[PDB]
Amino acid sequence: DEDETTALVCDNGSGLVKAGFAGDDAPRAVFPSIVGRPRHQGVMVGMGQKDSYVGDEAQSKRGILTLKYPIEHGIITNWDDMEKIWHHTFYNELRVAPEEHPTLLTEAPLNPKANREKMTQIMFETFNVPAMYVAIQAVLSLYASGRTTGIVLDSGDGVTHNVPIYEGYALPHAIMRLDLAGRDLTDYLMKILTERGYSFVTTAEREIVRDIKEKLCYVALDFENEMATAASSSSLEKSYELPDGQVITIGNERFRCPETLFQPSFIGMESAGIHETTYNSIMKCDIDIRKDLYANNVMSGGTTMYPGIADRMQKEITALAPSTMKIKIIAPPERKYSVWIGGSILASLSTFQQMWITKQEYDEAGPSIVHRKCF
Amino acid sequence: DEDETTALVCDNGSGLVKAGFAGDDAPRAVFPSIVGRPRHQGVMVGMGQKDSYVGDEAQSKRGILTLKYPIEHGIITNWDDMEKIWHHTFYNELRVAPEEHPTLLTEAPLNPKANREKMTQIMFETFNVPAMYVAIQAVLSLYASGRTTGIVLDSGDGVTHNVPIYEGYALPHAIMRLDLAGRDLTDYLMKILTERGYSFVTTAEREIVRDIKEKLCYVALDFENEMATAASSSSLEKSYELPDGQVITIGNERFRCPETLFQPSFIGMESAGIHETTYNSIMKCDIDIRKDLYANNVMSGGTTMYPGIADRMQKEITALAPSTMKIKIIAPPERKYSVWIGGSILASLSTFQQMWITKQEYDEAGPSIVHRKCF
Amino acid sequence: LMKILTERGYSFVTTAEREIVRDIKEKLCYVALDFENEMATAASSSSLEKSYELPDGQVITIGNERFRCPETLFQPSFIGMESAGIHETTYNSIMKCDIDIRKDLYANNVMSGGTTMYPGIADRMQKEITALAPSTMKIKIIAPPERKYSVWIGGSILASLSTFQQMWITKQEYDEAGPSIVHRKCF
Amino acid sequence: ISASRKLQLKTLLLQIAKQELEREAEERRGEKGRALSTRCQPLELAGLGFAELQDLCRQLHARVDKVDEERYDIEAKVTKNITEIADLTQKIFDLRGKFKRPTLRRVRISADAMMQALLGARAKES
Amino acid sequence: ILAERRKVLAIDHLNEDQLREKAKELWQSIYNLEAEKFDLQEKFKQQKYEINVLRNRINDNQ
Amino acid sequence: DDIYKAAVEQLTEEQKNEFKAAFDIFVLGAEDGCISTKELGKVMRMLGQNPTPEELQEMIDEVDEDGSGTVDFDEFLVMMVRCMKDDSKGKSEEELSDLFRMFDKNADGYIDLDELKIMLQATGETITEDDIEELMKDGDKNNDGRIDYDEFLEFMKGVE
Repeated sequence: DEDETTALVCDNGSGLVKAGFAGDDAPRAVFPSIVGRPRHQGVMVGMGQKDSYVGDEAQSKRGILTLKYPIEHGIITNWDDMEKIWHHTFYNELRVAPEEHPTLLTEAPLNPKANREKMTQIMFETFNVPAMYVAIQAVLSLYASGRTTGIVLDSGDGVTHNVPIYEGYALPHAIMRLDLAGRDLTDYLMKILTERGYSFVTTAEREIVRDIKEKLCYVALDFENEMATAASSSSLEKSYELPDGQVITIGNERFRCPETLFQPSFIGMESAGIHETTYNSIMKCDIDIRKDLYANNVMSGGTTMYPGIADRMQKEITALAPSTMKIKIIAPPERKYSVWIGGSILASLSTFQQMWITKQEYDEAGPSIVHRKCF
Repeated sequence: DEDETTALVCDNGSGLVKAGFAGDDAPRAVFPSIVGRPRHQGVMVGMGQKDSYVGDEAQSKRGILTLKYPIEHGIITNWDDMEKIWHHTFYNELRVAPEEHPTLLTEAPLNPKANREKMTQIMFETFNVPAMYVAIQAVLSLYASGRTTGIVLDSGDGVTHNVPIYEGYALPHAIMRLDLAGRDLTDYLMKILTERGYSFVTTAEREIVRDIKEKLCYVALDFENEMATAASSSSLEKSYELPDGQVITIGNERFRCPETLFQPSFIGMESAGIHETTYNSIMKCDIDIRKDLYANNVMSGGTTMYPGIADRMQKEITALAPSTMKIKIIAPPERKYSVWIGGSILASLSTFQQMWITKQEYDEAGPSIVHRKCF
Repeated sequence: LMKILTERGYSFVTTAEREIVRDIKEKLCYVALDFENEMATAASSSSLEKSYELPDGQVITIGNERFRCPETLFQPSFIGMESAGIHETTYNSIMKCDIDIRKDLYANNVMSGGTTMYPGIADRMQKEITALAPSTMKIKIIAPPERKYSVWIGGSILASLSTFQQMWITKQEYDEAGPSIVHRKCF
Repeated sequence: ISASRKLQLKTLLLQIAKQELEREAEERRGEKGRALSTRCQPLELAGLGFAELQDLCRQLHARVDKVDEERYDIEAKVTKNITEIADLTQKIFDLRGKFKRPTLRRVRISADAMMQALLGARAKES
Repeated sequence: ILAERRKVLAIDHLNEDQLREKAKELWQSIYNLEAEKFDLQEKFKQQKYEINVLRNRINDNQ
Repeated sequence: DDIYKAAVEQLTEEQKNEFKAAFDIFVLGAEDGCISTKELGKVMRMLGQNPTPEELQEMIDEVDEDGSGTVDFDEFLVMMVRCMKDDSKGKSEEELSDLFRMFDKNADGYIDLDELKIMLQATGETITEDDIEELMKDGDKNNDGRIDYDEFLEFMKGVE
């Protein structure tokens, strides 16, 4: 349907998959990384009804489905379900056949090896894609943001990777990776709202809480002052409409959940928080690197859309940083949608045509080729 | 008499049996679930007179018969009288021989198991039916109404089932079966008419009270306001002709009897009424189910024909339901018969021809097989 | 149990009936460490049914339903609940704790409250957790006779500890602060 | 438009569409048999010695294997498209359907023996 | 499954003319395989066509 | 109703005079002499069956050539050629796809007015753009200006 064998770009995370073609500005479609399955016995006959549902089908029919995510903390653990998600992504909504297009997939630099290897195998064996590449999330964010140097703090649904990059090169000894993510904030919000009389323990309830989080929650610039008021007055509560007509209001819980990014102890995690790890990613780099990383804190990934987060991340690191020097945050309206955007940019670069793995080299090496050719 | 080798449909309640063939929109005939027997000493020789009367015969000669109903509170106990009613139903009025036709029977899912086992056994062993299938009255009601989703209140003669179905799936944990039905409303009316001076105790008299209810009663949208005037003036009274030329005039009793549907305590039952059962069947389902069940409350069977019932039920549930949400009732003119129609629809669907117990599987397993094969 | 006994021909829908079923459950039910083989036989033979005397002198016998009810704790789908059941939930609570904690919790699963009095429950839970648990390790259940009464017994113990005499809210602190004080003084 | 006019119109439309599916198919099939006789060419066996005709049997089975592979790929695709045919087929049999299953109306019963036994000697209508 | 069409091979004990024979039946199986393939192509162009049809309906009748 | 009136045409008309005499009989119980809804009930108990005020009134609609709110004599011919289930081959996804391949000559999925005019001109029978376009509409319930296959089914539903 395209006038060129443009690469397909699929930003497959632990949240939603954003997909479209290289050279465009935006994904053609977005899909929950979900395969749904009925938890009930059918009663009426000739009702259609699938054994399993994919993406938005799984979410739309969720009233009686248990919903599973094949990707956890950035890694595919269930590749049969990812084959279904990709079939849907490519043939039902993008309506393209990867057999005629190179495909670009994304991951964090320390994502366990099985992820990129199984992603490579699925696209070469079930879709028979002519070429593959698995790209770095930080690289993709840097292209989207217009930078070659900076800290990419990618606090999304799966993991926070936090990798410093200078002149387009990794500074791997300074990756302050953290097992704290948007999915934990969602789990925390389900629990804290349960305490308000609105229990959220089932799949339908979990999807509702994620929707509540995305629309009602924030981190603010000053937690203690924000809570001093939110805990004292109803003036800071915000309502939300649930699908069945219930109305829930959230007070200080509205920010106490999200605050776990700065205070991980709220969910039992042992961590300094995302702002200290951002600071250390800069500090652990050489002294002649530090000045450029301080001036370029690059925000990407999920959770970047919480009110007060860009302002707060710059405040928290500038407060740890030395005086005289200027410390700055980069947090464009392209935040979180930067990995997909970077995929489009990267896939299309003329210099990247030497990075793509072809369905030639693949057959001689097998999917393990991804560890020889990508990064 | 019939031009096709189609399935037979018979909906057998504690009141009447609705029977005809699959593919029609009405039973060929309705046979009361009655076997009648003379209760007096005979005096004339050579003037015929039967030892027993079946179905319509039992009502036609009822002046000297005691009339017994084989089915109680949704199930068959007098299997012998059921076989006689069926023999008459099939061979004399439907003009069919079940040996040459598969047969569909019905029950409520929260009725005792013996019912489906004995109905299956009679058709396979005394009628030699080539196949059997015991259906869910709620399923049949949803097919007849053009729905896959809703709460079905089937208004039986015996019991009311109250079941939520979503996307063709049962949600059994939310079934609220209630021990309140047309025969209880009839008993209440016999007692209330006694208060007015008209004693109805014998079979002929009991049949009349049922007939009075069917022609004079209603529920009313607002019971208290309706009683305020019904209890104060003759302007809300109606006279019923008793079959001897005398009349009975009934006032607020006209609605106080059907009111038991909203107030079961009138007959000694511990229940908040049919709108509570409807509500809890929705409320006990997940919130992503509830929106579709609120919008699809389904009236089926008798009592659904009472003035004020569709409007009263929608008012009574919306009063318990959250605001914003739309509560709606489905109440087609195919009243008191739509479940039969659903029987016809299911029996004739291509999607259902694999659901039959054959007279092979039955002979090998025995009647307990119905529990594995039907639902 | 009220619903499955209804299927057997003994409907239970009212308050008196609910109390009867609770009494039946408490006296006749068990879970079984092996419910699959237990139901293969219990659902096939009257020899495994136990008679219960109803308040009016009528008798109900219960077969595989006897354990089918308790089984819900391991098979929550029986009541429409989206859950892995109590053995997996216990396992996940162990799993969610730090790796140097997990081993002490695997060795110390403690029964309290009610339903922990069903025959086969200590063994059912220990075996299900053992199946989910890693090898080498010993998984164990503590199931004291102070079952169901253990929260009360603990209350007696706690109220009386010398290290807990400073944990009490006085009827002074209460009035100065109001009932919201419970959030500052108790936990 | 007249009654029998539209009658012959629609019936000849549908029969024409039938026979013309069949005509495209018979040209398809001419294409088939011709291309079969080409890519599976009328054989040439003799002249080749024992060893040479051994290689010849081996390679004709190798061509068995090639057309094996070809038709196998095509049938895998045909399986996927049968899948998709049925998928969107029921999907739309719902979209334009969910009731595209017609009914059997109660007025639609046989009346032949009725007319006959009723009119007796004058049994005429049906 | 390709191998139940990549049948094992026997050529040596086949006399020159018996080679002619088995090669002939192999070519007959080839012709059958070409028939299968081409009918799959016609069925398959029908498949692709009527699935374009399907999605046309999908859009016009969503 | 041109199908029933074609049957009228395609069959002999002495059966129609027979139904005229039967309609003269259908003044019995007819306060109108005709076959209205109630009169269809009484004519059918005179005919042997008994449709419903919806079924009687819908047969009326199903015989409402003129929309006369009754089953007139001509409408009674329609009735006698109207009260059964016979239109065969149920051409649907499978069979109307076999057809649509040519209806939609395009090998695409839409009988446009050109596809339809071509198919009709191929029928051999006389063709009008009144025919082609009325059949387009019978298709074009989605109104694509071109009969989609769902339009094709709303068009050729059961028709053979």
